[PDB]
Amino acid sequence: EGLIDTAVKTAETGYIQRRLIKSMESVMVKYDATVRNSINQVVQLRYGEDGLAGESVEFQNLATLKPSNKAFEKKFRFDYTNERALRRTLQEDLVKDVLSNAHIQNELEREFERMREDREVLRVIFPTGDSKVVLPCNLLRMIWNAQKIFHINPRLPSDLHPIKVVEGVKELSKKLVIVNGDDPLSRQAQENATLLFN
Amino acid sequence: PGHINCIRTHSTHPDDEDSGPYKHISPGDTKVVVENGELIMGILCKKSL
Amino acid sequence: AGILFEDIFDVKDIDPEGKKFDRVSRLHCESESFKMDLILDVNIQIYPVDLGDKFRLVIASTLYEDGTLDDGEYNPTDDRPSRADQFEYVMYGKVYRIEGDETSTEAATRLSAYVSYGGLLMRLQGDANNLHGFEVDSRVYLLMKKLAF
Amino acid sequence: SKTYQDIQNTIKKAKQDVIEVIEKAHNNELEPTPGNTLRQTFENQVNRILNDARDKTGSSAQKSLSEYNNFKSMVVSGAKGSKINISQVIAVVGQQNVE
Amino acid sequence: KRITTPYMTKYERARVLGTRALQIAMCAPVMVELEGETDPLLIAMKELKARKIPIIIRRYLPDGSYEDWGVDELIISD
Amino acid sequence: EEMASDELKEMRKNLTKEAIREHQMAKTGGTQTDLFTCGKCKKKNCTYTQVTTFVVCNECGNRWKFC
Amino acid sequence: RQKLLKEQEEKRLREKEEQKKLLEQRAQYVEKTKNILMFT
Amino acid sequence: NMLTDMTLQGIEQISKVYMHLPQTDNKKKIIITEDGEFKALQEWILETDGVSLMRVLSEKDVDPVRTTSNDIVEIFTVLGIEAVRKALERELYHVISFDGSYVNYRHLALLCDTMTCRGHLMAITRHGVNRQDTGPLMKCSFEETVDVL
Amino acid sequence: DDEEETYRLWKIRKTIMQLCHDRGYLVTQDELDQTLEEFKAQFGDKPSEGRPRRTDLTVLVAHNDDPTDQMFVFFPEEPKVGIKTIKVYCQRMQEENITRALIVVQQGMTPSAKQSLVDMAPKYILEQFLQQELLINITEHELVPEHVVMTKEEVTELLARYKLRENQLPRIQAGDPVARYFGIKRGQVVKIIRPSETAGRYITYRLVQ
Repeated sequence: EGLIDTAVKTAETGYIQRRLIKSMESVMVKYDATVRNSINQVVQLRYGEDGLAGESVEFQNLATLKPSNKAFEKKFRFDYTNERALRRTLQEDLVKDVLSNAHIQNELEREFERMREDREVLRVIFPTGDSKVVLPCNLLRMIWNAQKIFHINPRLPSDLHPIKVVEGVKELSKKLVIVNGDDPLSRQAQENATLLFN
Repeated sequence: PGHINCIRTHSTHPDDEDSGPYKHISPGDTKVVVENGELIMGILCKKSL
Repeated sequence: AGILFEDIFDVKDIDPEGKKFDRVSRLHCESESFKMDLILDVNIQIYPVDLGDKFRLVIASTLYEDGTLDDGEYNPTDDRPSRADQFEYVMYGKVYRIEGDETSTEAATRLSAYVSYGGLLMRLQGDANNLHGFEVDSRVYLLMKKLAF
Repeated sequence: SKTYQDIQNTIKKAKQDVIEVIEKAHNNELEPTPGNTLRQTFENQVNRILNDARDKTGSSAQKSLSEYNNFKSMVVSGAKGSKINISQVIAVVGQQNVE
Repeated sequence: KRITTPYMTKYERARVLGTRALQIAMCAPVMVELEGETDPLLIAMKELKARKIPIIIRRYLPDGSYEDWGVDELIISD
Repeated sequence: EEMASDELKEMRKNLTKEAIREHQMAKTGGTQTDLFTCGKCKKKNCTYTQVTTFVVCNECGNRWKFC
Repeated sequence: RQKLLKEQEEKRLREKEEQKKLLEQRAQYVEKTKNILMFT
Repeated sequence: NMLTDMTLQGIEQISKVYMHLPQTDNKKKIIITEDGEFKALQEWILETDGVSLMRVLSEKDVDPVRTTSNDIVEIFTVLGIEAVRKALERELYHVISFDGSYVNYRHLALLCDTMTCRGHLMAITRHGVNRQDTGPLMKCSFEETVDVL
Repeated sequence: DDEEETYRLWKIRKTIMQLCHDRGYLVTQDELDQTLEEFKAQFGDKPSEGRPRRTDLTVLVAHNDDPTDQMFVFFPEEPKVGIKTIKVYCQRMQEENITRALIVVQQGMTPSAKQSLVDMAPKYILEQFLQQELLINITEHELVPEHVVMTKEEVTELLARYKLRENQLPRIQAGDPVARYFGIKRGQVVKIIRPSETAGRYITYRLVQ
């Protein structure tokens, strides 16, 4: 049987494999960054709906998708009220900022609301609770590289101010541009194309 | 090369090892850990190479 | 100085999991003045030990008795005063984890410093004050030596 | 030899179990599995018994192999072969299917 | 108002390097110091790193418009 | 059916119950175990089969393998 | 708390909008049932 | 004819209907709990050896949201070209991943997009890709060589 | 069975309401959400000759964005309507400026009836569904993403941002089930918002042709 199927798999499968290529030979990614064909009919507006080359993406996990509505809160919320807890992670000056500055506190709350909305989004994108996703940057390995390059020692209290995280990520979301433009249609499609990575 | 970081489980890694103790000090030297481009732990196999 | 930790120890089990390797055995050992715990892999082929073997274990930051930091390269050809000269089994390794019972509010009471000696693992576990000399990703030397008692 | 004795005992039990399933079918005592014909029920029962036999024997074989065994070392590296090859070489080649 | 990616794609990099190396092999004046090499592809690669390749890249958009991009303006990737 | 003899009612009930039992799909066999924790639902109700260990969670239907 | 109250009463206005659109739609259905009649 | 042809029950194409309780999680029902957990439910699902998708979806107590046809042509007539894109993508992914292998989604999305780009199911055949208005020198490269020329 | 017919007609009516409101033909929520119970109560569970009878099951209804844009929805008395039969309705339509008429034909039109339909259509755009197709809202299906009909103003902006001729967009054929659901016509463009596993969301456009 294996010797027969070896021979048989040869003939058909290659036919399967020419027809595909002839159907798709000229489909390519234009400088518009859209995926068109010979006659220039637009097949995809962005390559793969995201505009990213297939090599550079990896297997990551969506942290917010799985967890319960309570383990999500105690993990993505950054309570500012536990002064004792803050002085553990944050230095003695950052805590008094976080402990006192109403703008800091409300900005952190706004961030948590944004994560909560992203969570509901993810749960409409990935029902069945499938945390495993394919995305360009390996964030957890970049973080781990950061811990190993600057010698973090995750046991001393850190000097990274929370809102420097918030605003740094906000500003980073600006530089990961897939659909270039300031037009509402282009800001919308940039927001969509970089929605899961964001 | 460089400072790679990755974690892998050697093919024989017993699945009940990450639950009990010895989680980070594996009896059978499964659990490949590379840190700063340094093989700290674990046997390498197809799962890691 | 660079002496990070020292205690009397004794071996209280070897390979409780069964002998996973032929030249390497898990030692499960207890300290005596601090009653910390140790899980150490020794090259049981060139340095055999048995249950109830008592030993000094001096985990040190550097071999040199003047405490000058080594560069971490193997050189031989060296006169300098070296702690190794008064031990029997010396290993060199990378502290790769420091777990502990940290809570969200108040610090760990106990730490488990994990060290990899080129792949031979050690976990030293006990009250944190004896482990304050350990920080993750730091070079250390094992310098153990059996007490004839 | 203890491993071979275990393998042979397992196969003997599996052969006896298949004989008993045949007896159950011959006497019309074998109630069909839902959806299956009685023949499909019988064939599923026998295939399950014999797959379980081949698997149990393959495991008992693998469980016998020392860390020195050079099939084990090529398998657990993933370099060549697989646990089913160790099984077929040591324990039992198993059911030969066509189509 | 150039809207294309500001990065030199790997196709533009392959073609630019081969074309410039051809021009060098035809005794074109080099735009970079030769520390003593003679392969036209090695020179073309050095010029690429120096961003001194005297070539602009006309990227056609699917509407049939085009954009011209120097080889010092866009960000060379590798 | 409601006017039938008690014997004929019980016969019809038995035939209906047997027809339902015959049309029930066989539950896929395997060794039930609590050794495996499901990565999706975190429950321990799993079934395994060795051929490589294939594992199925009986609660969420998640499937995975060990080599 | 005051912001919550004003949001609540805004939601009540948004309900009233649908209520009055329904009253509109029934208002034209009274005219149009006549049309259905003369048609049917 | 009445014996063979007169339908007492069912619908003419549904030659037989199985009845399974799903064991995987991919034909299970998934329901976000009140607490946010996912909690895959195990609900009875039917299957068939024939297809009559629109009539089946119409049935009471059939789920019209989830019921699907394993037949890209049927789904085209009932659910239209974009549902065809999704269905075809899922069937193709099913055949590819069934053996445990994995292919990036870009290549599946791209194939299913080319096959659905013109609003009908564009077969990947002379009958399908030469109907496309690509231009004669491209169609002769494939099939019907001189006929297209 | 008047009972099963009652269920069918209710299900159709609800689906029709959803179709309308997705077109933006205004439906009250209490009509759009109708359960079978208020259906039965209103129509008396007697389709053939009671109050659910198909021509009195009609509605005369208006678009939400233009209350003068009005559709007279007819379940025909004739399961297979004819020219005469559609024509008389158009006769009584003609008394009013109303034009649209979604026809919920059971068997579909006689092809002659279909011709009379398309003849009067450009003045009174009567349009046909087979009630079978209305037992289910296909846009409810998990495979059917969110279609949205673009306005001509924003179709032009779409073609202008990408610098893209309407000839180069993907196509959807006007007979497509969802195209018919939305009632779109040739040269119109539908926005389609898909969940995407690589991007999270993908908006694609299909021109009706």
